[PDB]
Amino acid sequence: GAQVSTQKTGAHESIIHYTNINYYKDAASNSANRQDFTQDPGKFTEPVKDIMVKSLPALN
Amino acid sequence: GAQVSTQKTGAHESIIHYTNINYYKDAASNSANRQDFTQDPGKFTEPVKDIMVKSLPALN
Amino acid sequence: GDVVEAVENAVARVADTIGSGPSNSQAVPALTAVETGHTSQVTPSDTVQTRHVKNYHSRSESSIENFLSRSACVYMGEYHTTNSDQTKLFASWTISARRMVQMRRKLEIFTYVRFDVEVTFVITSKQDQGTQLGQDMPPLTHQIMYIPPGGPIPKSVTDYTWQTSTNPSIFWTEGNAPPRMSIPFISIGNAYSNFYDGWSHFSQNGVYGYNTLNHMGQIYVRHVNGSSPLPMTSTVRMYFKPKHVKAWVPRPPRLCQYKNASTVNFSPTDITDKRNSITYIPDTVKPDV
Amino acid sequence: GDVVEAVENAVARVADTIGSGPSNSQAVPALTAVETGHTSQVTPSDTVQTRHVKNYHSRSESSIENFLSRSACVYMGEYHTTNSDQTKLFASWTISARRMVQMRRKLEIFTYVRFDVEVTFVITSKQDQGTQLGQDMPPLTHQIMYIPPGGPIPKSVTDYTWQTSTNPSIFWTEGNAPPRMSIPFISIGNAYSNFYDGWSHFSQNGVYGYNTLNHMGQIYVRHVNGSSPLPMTSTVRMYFKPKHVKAWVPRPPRLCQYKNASTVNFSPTDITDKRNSITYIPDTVKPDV
Amino acid sequence: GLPVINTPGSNQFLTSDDFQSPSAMPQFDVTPELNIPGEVQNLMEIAEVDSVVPVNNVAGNLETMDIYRIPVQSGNHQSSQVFGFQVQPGLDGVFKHTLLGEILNYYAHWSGSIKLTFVFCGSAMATGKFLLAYAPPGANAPKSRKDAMLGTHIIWDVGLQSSCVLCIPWISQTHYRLVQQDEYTSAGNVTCWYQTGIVVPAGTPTSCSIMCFVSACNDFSVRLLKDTPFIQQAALLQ
Amino acid sequence: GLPVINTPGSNQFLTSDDFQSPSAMPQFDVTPELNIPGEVQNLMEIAEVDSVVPVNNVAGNLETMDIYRIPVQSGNHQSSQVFGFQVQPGLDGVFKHTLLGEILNYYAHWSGSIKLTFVFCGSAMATGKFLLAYAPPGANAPKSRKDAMLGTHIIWDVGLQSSCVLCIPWISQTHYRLVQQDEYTSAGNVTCWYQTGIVVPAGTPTSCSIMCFVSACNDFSVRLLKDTPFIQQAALLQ
Amino acid sequence: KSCPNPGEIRNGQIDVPGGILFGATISFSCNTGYKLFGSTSSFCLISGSSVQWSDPLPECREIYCPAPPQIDNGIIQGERDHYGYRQSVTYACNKGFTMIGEHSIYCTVNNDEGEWSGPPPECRG
Amino acid sequence: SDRVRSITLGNSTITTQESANVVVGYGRWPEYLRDDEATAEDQPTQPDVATCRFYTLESVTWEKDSPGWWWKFPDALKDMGLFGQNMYYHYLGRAGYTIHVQCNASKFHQGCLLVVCVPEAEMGCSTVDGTVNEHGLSEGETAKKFSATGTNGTNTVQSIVTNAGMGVGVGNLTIFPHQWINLRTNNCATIVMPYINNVPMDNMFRHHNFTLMIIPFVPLNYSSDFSTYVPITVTVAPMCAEYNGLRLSTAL
Repeated sequence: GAQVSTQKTGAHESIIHYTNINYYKDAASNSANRQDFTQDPGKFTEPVKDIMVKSLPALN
Repeated sequence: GAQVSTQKTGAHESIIHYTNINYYKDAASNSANRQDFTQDPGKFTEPVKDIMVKSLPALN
Repeated sequence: GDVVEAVENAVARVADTIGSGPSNSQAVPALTAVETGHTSQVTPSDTVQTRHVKNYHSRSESSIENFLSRSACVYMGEYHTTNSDQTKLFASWTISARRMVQMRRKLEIFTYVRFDVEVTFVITSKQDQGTQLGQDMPPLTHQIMYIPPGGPIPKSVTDYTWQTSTNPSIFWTEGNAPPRMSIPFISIGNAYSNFYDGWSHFSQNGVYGYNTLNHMGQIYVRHVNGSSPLPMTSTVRMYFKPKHVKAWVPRPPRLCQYKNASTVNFSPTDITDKRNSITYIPDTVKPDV
Repeated sequence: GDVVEAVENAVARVADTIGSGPSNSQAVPALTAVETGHTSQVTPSDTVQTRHVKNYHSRSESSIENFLSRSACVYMGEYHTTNSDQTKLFASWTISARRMVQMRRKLEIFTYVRFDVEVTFVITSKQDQGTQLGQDMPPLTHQIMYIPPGGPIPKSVTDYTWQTSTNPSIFWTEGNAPPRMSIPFISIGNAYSNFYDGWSHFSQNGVYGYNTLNHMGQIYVRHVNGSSPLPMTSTVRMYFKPKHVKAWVPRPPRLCQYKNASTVNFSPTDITDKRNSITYIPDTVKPDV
Repeated sequence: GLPVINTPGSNQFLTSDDFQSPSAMPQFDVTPELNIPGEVQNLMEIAEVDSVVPVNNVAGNLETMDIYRIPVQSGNHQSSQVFGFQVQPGLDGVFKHTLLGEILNYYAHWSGSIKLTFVFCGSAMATGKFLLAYAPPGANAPKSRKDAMLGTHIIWDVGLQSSCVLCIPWISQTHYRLVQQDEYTSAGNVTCWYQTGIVVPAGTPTSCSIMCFVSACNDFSVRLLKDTPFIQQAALLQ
Repeated sequence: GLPVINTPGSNQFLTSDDFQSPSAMPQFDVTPELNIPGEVQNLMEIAEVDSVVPVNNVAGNLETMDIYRIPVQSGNHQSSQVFGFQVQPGLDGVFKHTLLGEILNYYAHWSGSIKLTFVFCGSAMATGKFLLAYAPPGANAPKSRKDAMLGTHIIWDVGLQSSCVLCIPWISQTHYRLVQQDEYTSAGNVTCWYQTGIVVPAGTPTSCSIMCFVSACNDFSVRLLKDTPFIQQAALLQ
Repeated sequence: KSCPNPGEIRNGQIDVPGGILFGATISFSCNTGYKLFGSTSSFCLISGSSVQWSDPLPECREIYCPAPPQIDNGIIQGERDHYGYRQSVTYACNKGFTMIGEHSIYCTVNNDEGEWSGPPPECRG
Repeated sequence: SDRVRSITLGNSTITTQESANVVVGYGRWPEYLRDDEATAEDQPTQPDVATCRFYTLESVTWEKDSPGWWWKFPDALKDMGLFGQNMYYHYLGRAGYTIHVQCNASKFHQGCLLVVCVPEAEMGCSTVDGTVNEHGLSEGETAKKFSATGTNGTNTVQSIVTNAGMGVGVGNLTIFPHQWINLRTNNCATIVMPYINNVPMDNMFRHHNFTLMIIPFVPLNYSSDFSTYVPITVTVAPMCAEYNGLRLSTAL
C-alpha cells in the first residue's frame, strides 16, 4: 500500500515523481518531511493587535 | 507507480520492452535520456530569411 | 498537515514583483512607526517604478526540516582493546547535543524543539604505535549499549550488565556500513527545551539551566573480541540527524563562543567587525590603485 | 519533451533514397550560391538516377545525450597514509573539467551546456616501497568532502573541518564498489559556460576567460584510519558522466593541443596532414608494386 | 533468492541522505503534542523580522551601544555625508551579525529585495529632510549628494511618522548572489545625505541619533546549505 | 529478509552504465532554464553543415590559407587534371579535420551520401566548364578525362550560380564503412578535369581559385562511440 | 594627460599593461617568424605642451633560407630562389641510386635567421 | 530581382543592388527580454530609435595580402551616439544586431571574404604561458588584424589566421552564422544576430558577446584595372536594446 508524490524539479523548465513504501512499524523510522513548505511570518513580523494597513500613517 | 517503454531493437528484424521505477526524490538522480531522438539541422544548415527552394537558381 | 509523514506536495514560491508606475497621492507606505513593534511590509513596487517579474524562486532549503535534517557529529571518544586501566577499555558519555558547537548553535536558534532522531555511528580503529608491530587480529566487533536513566552501569568490559536483556544494544563488525537507528521523541515534556531560566530545587537553588532538564541516560561502547596481542585503539563518533521536526520561539543565533557544556556562559564579545569610518566604502572600479 | 526523464520513444530514422529517373528541364538543384551562407540540400536523387532504398539506419548514438553520457576521468591525485609533510596526508583540487583533455574537448564542442552529473570515484592504494615490508594494516576507509565556495578549508588530516556537519561527505572502505552520486545543475547562471570572451573586472582587466565564471568549490579527500606503520599511498580518480543534457551554439572541435587549464592558449598548428600533390591518389589494385 | 546488483554508493554514509531506519524503541508512546505559541517553519520567517544594524561599527564602538547610533546634527553640514555602506548582507561587518546576516551565513546563495528602515530619535521639536540613496554596482560610491540622487532614492521628511523605509530592489545580472560576495556578484551601496539640514528650536539638543533596521522582503530566498564561519571550538566538553 | 543472488557484474564500474544514484544535494532548486538560440541535439546537425576542405594540403601550405585553394587557369591545360582525392571522410588528410571529419573521428562506423560543393572565385568575366567525377572502388584512379567520365559525374558550367554540388551517393557492399577505412571498406575517389578550358577577356586575371566544401546528406549516420586520435596530453593541469 | 593611441605593428603585438597616461610604458614584440627592428618599448612623456611617446613603433620583418644543399647523386626538384618560412625543397636520386632519409626539408627560423630543417637525404648506388 | 534590398532602422536606411540573402542568427530574430526570463527587477529603458539604428565603423583596406580583421562587439560601439551613452550609464544591457558588411569591386576583380559572427570568441595568447590584454583583444572601432604568421609578444592575441586566434581550423568557422562575399557575385553580407549568452542580460564593457571576423579565403586580384583601392566597410545596428541598473557613468 504505497504512495506516489512528485519530485523536486531539477535541470529543465510524468517521470517527475517517485514512489515510496514504509517498511517499519513506528513513525519514527520514516524518512524526513523535506517536502512540506508552509509559512507564517506574521507571528513575528507584525504581532500587533489593531491591523496596520501601512499605506496610511501608522499613528496620527 | 511505474513506467513501461520499449527497448532499442537488437539482433533480429512484446518482450521488447522494459519497466522502470524511480526511487529518488530528485530528478538529478534519474538515469540518462538515451531514448530522446529529435533533430533540427535548419538552425545551422539554412539560417537564411527568404526561403531557398534550390531546384531554382538561388540568385538571378 | 501531519509532521510525521515522509511525503507532502506544494511549491514554496516567493512573491512576484508587481508592475508599478508613477504616483502622486496621500499614500505614504514608505513612512511607518517602528515603535509599534511591527516590521514594515513594503516591497520594491511601493517606492520605485518596477517592471513585472514572474518569480519562480522557492524557499525549500530554508524550511526547518531541511535546515536541521543533516547528520552532525555530536560526540567522539576512544577506548582500547587492551590496557592496564580497565577504564580505558570502554567509552561512555551522557547523551546531549551540547558538546560540539556546530549542531548546538543550529538547535539553539529555537527555544523548544520536538523531533525524532536518526543516530548513525562511525567507528574506526588504529593499531597503536610500538616496537613490535606484527600480529594477525581478526575483525573487531563492537557493542554500543544505551542505558536509560536508572539502569545498572557497566564497571568493566566484562560486567554482567552487557547482557542487555532489556537495554537496547547494537553489535557491529568493522568493514561494514556504519550502524544506524531511529529514536522517537523521547522527552518527559511536550518538547525538548534548549534553554531553561530555572532551577532544579524549589528553593531557587541547586543546578541552574539546561542541565536540570536533561537526563536522557548514557551510552557505553566496548570491543567484544576483547584482546589483541598488541595494543590497539578505537574511536567512536556519533551523529544526530533530527527528522520530523517542530520548533518554537526563535531567538538570536549565539554570538559569543561557548565556554562549556553545562552553561550558557560567555565572555564579552564584539557586536561585529570594525571598519574605518561610518562612510567608508572601498573603491573597486579603478584602473587598479 | 521534458529533458529530465529516464524514458521517451521514437526511432531516429535517416532518409529513404527516393527512386529517380532521367530529366531534361530548367531544374538546376546541383547549382546553388554558397555566398548566401546556406548549405545545399541536394541528395543523390537530384544528380544521378537512383533506385529506391528503404533505409532503417538511425542516429541514436549521435544524440547529444549519448555522446556525452559516459563517465570520463577528469582528475587524479595522491595522498599518503603517513608522512612528515602533513600536506601530503590529503588531496585537494578545484572542481573543473579542464584538466583532462578527452572530456574537455568533448564539452568544448558546445559553447553552453546544462546538465546533471553522475560522479563516480575510483580509489586505490599501494604499499610504498621500502626495506621492511611486513605489516598487517586493516582495511583503509577514506573520506571525500566537498567544500562549496566559502566554506572553511581543512588544514591537516585532523582539522575540525572534517566534521562535515553540513558539507556533503562520502565515507567509503576499500574492496567495495566505487562510490557514486548525482549532482544537480549547479550553476549561478542558466547554463554552464564553456567559453567567456570577457573579464572579471568592469574595467576590462583582471582575469580573462573561463576562470572568472568557474567557482564551484573544491574537493578534499583523506584517509580516516589515519596511520599505517609503514608508508602507503593512495590515488583518487574522479569521473564525470553528464546526464539530462542540453547544449547550445556548437563550435569547431579544438584543433591545436591544449597548453594549460586556465586558458584557451595554443601554439600555431597545421590545418591537416600533407600529401604529395593535389592529385595524389595512391594506387591500390595492382599485382602488388 | 531474488537476483540483485549493488550499485556504487552501497554502504556509504552520506550526511544528507534520507532513508528509513529501524527504531530502537518499538512502539514507544511519545508524549502528546502541546500547542506552544510562536511556531517557526522556515528560517526566512526570522530573516523577515527587523533587527538593528550596527552601522557605526567603528573602532572603539565594537562593545558599546554606539555602534547602533548614526550621529546627525543641527547647523550646516550638507557637504558632509551622513553614512554609507556596501550592500553585502552576509559579508560586510555592518550586516553579517544581523538577524538577516546570521541566517544568510548558513547558506551560500541569496536573492531578493531588502528593507532598510530608518528611525529618527531626536526630540519632537526637531526637524529635517534626508536623502537615502542606493546605487547599483558599476561605479564607485557617490561622493556628493549630486551623484547620489542619480540613483534609487527616497527623500525622508522627519515628522510624526518617526520611521522611513528605503527598499533596495533586486537588480542583478544573475538570479542569485554569493553570500560570500565577490565583485562578480556586487550589489552596490547605500549612502545618506542631508537634503535640507536639521533645524531645531531653542532649548532642545542640537544633535541626535538615527537608527537603522534591516529585514528581508517577500521575494527573498536562500540556497545551498553550508556551515557558519562564526562558531568554533578547540576541543570537546564544548 | 527477501532472498537474493548476486549476478556476475555486481560491484563493477562500467563507464557506459546507466543507473539511478542518490543525490548529494537533496531538494536543490536548480536555476530556471533560459531559451538560448542555437540548441544542438544530434552531432549530425553539425556534420550536415558545410565546412571548407583543405584540398591543397601539400607540403608548405599546411599553415597558410592556400591549402584551401584549388588553382585553375586560362589557356590549354586539358591533359592536366585539376585535382583528385580519396573518399575517406574520417581518415585522409583532406577530410579528417573537416567539420564532418572531426565528428566521424569520435565513432568507428559511418554510412551515407556526401555533398561536395565547389565554388568558383574568379572574376565575373571569367568563364568555363569542369567535369567533376566520382569513381566507386575496384579500379585505380582515372588517369584521363576519358576514364573519369565513365563514372558518376556532373559537368559544371561557371555562371551567375557560383557554386556546383557533386553528390557522392552511397554505393557499398556493406551498410557501413570503418571511419578508420581499410581496403575492404574502400569508397573510391573523385577527380576533376577541364571539360572545356577557362576563357577570359583582356584585363582580367588569367588564373583563379576554386574552393571545396563538404557536408553530410540526410541519409548519413554514425555508430560505435570511441575516443579521438586527435587530442592528447603528457600530464595533468592539462 | 594621456598619450595618443599606440596604434598597431604589422606582424607584431603591442602590450599595454598600465594604461596610456603619462609615465606609462608599453611593450612591443613581433609574431613568431618575424624579427624586431627598432625599439621594444615606449614611454609616455610630457614634453613642453605635448604628451607623447618616447619611441616610435618598430618594424617586424620576415626571411629567406639560403640556397638548399646539393646532395651527391641526386637532384633538387624544381630548384628556385627565395625559399621563405615553411616552404620546402624536395629531392630525388638519379638513375642508379636509391634514397634513404627524408625526401623533403623545410625552411625554418632559428634565432631570427632562416635555416633548413632536418638533414637532407642521401643517394646510394 | 532578389539581389535588390533595403533596410530601415531609426533614422537610417541601407540599400544594395547585389545582395545574396540575409542570414538570421540560429534562426532567431532579436526579441526584448520576457517577464518569465528576467531577474533584474527594475524598469528597463528602451531608447528605441535613438539607439537602434545604423552606426558605420571606420573602413579598412583590402590589400592583395590582407590576412583578415576582427572586432569585439558590444565594445566597439561604445562611442557610438546614444547607444554608447546608455552603455556607460547602465550596469546591465542587452541587444541584438543587424550587421551589414559592404565591399564592391568590378566584374574584372576577384576575391572571396568569409564574414562571420562568432559568439563568445575567447582568444589565445601569443606567449603561450602568458595572458592577453584588453588591447590585444579589441581596439573599439578600427579593428584588430589577423596575421599570416605566428605572432609573439606578451598580451597580444596569437593571430595567425589559420587558427582564428581560437585554436581551431579557420575553415571550420562556418558552424557560426555567416555569409561569403565573392566579388564575382556579391557585394555585401547581412547577418542579423540575436542576443546569445548564458544569462538574460550582462554588462557591456566586461563581456564581448561576440566577434565579427572578415577573413579573405581567396585573395584580392586584378590587372591594369586602375582600381587597386578596394575598401571594406562595416555598418551595424543594435536591435531591441534595453538597459537596467542605472547609476553614474563608468570610468573610461
